[PDB]
Formats: sequence, structure tokens, C-alpha cells
Amino acid sequence: KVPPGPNITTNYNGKWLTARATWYGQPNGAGAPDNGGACGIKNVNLPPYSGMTACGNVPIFKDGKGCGSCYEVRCKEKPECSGNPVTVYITDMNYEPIAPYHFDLSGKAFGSLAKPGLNDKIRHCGIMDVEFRRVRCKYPAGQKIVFHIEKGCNPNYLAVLVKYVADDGDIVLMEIQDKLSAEWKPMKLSWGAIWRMDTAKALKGPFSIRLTSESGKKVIAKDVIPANWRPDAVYTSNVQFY
Ligand SMILES: *[C@@H]1O[C@H](CO)[C@@H](O[C@@H]2O[C@H](CO)[C@@H](O[C@H]3O[C@H](CO[C@H]4O[C@H](CO)[C@@H](O)[C@H](O)[C@@H]4O)[C@@H](O)[C@H](O[C@H]4O[C@H](CO)[C@@H](O)[C@H](O)[C@@H]4O)[C@@H]3O[C@H]3OC[C@@H](O)[C@H](O)[C@H]3O)[C@H](O)[C@H]2NC(C)=O)[C@H](O[C@H]2O[C@@H](C)[C@@H](O)[C@@H](O)[C@@H]2O)[C@H]1NC(C)=O
Repeated sequence: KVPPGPNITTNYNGKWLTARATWYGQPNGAGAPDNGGACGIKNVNLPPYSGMTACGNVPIFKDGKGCGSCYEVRCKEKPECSGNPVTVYITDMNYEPIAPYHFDLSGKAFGSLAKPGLNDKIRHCGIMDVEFRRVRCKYPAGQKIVFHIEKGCNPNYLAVLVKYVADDGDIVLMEIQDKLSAEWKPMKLSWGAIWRMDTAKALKGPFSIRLTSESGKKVIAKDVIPANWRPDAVYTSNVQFY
């Protein structure tokens, strides 16, 4: 049995750590056959993620609190290795105790670690020792944080997904407050980047949401939730982590 890392914090100490990488799914896909993952963010194949997805064990993944993080991995062991790093997003998980730190890259990502034209070649080594370090996350400019409403059930129990969180990348607490009776009530971490609000009878009127990065940093989106909100509906805010 192989014991996990630790466990990576928001301590951005720009230096490389060892880890074993492998890939899963299609060779030119974004990992999950459905292009989604343990985090609950979907379309990880399309931009911005654009298939540069990956999986990590407890240390990296952190039971869903690492969802959003960005890491930089590079290969310099076996040939055909670009030598240069690729910026990966953590949108899924894999807890197999095969090594202290483990990354399970997409075919796209795993390939990107290779010198131009050697992709598919390098993808057939399956497992190799890579090097990495977490990094703040950068998205296209102007790209703010987006909240997606999930498929409901019992009369309004909500559940919001949060994507495109720059810098820390990952969330560790969400909370609300409707029009009147402010005080920011927490939220349940249903799973991954999905947060749940059991009660919803009282909570009425454009809601404000406060996110707290792994670091403690916080932000506030006033509306982003009218009232005529319907599951699947998507809201974009004017707030982000710098
Ligand atoms: C490396 O990162 C990992 C990834 O998170 C860290 O390890 C996780 O740390 C969590 C600490 O919050 C642990 O807590 C969960 O498990 C607790 C133990 O529960 C016993 O009974 C429950 C029954 O429900 C079983 O499931 C468990 O298996 C266990 O046998 C559990 O009590 C706790 O929930 C309770 O406390 C929280 C506040 O801590 C509270 O909000 C809850 O309402 C409840 O009162 C918690 O359960 C969670 O899982 C499901 C989520 O939906 C819930 O919201 C959440 O409560 C995790 O077990 C643990 N994960 C692993 C290692 O598999 C780790 O921080 C470490 O954390 C410390 C506290 C200790 O658990 C270490 O062993 C653990 O490695 C980090 N490394 C380190 C060392 O920092």
C-alpha cells in the first residue's frame, strides 16, 4: 500500500514535485467518456478547459475541494518529452493507491507533454514519472465566475455549480442571503463543485452568493440569481479572483 503525499495547499512555492502520471478515456478526449467528472463540471473538452483535464488522488483532489485547481506538469524522463510544462485543470478524481501523488491526465493533456508530432507515440507508455507544481489559474481576460443551476427535485432545494474560478481555482464554501434577513447562510457541499441549499421556502428574491477560495479569499455576487431562476439556467457574474 502506498501512502498519499501529503496534500497540497495554496502555498505557491514555484518548485517541482515528483508524481506518476497516466491517462484514461479516449486518446484525444478530455478523460471522462462523457466529458465531465467527479467535480460535476461538464464540457471539459470545450474551451476554456479544452481537454487539458486531469485526475489526482486525495492530496490533489481533496474530496472535491481541489476542484478548479490548476497544476503545471512536465515530462523530462522518457524521450519525445517536450520538456516544457502543460497547464492542467483538476475536474476529476482517482484514488488508486498506486503512488504518493498521482495524476491521471486526459489523452490530450498527456500527449501535450510531448515534443511536437510525438503525441500518440508518448501516449503509449501509459505510465511515467512526471514533475509538477500547483499554480494560480488564469482564464481569458474578462472571463468572470459562472454559476450553473442543477437539475432539481423536491420543491426548491437548489444546488449551484461554480466554474471558472481563477487563482486558487477551488472553492471551500458557498453561502447566500435573500432580500432581507442578511447574515450569509452556508451551503451544503453536495459533491465536487456542487453546493446545496436544503431549505428554500423563505430564501426568496435575488440572492447574493459568497465564495471562499482555498486561501480564505472571498467574493460577492449580488444577483446572479433573479428568482425566475430555472434549473440548467446559467448566470454569469462580474466578480473574479485576481
Ligand atoms: C488531505 O486532504 C484530505 C481531503 O479532504 C483530508 O482528509 C479528509 O479530511 C476531512 C476533514 O474534514 C475528513 O472528514 C470527513 O470524515 C470525518 C470522519 O467521519 C467518520 O464517520 C463518517 C460518518 O459520516 C464517515 O463517513 C467517515 O468515513 C469517518 O469514518 C467526518 O466526521 C467528517 O464529517 C463531519 O465533520 C465535518 C467537519 O469536519 C462536518 O462538516 C460534517 O457535517 C460532519 O460533522 C467528514 O465528512 C465529510 O465527507 C463527506 C462530505 O460531504 C461532508 O461534508 C464532510 O463532512 C475526511 O474523512 C478526510 N478524507 C479522507 C482522508 O478520505 C485531509 O485533511 C485530513 O483531515 C483530518 C481532519 C483527518 O480526517 C485526517 O485523517 C485527514 O487526512 C488532508 N490531510 C491532512 C492531514 O490535513
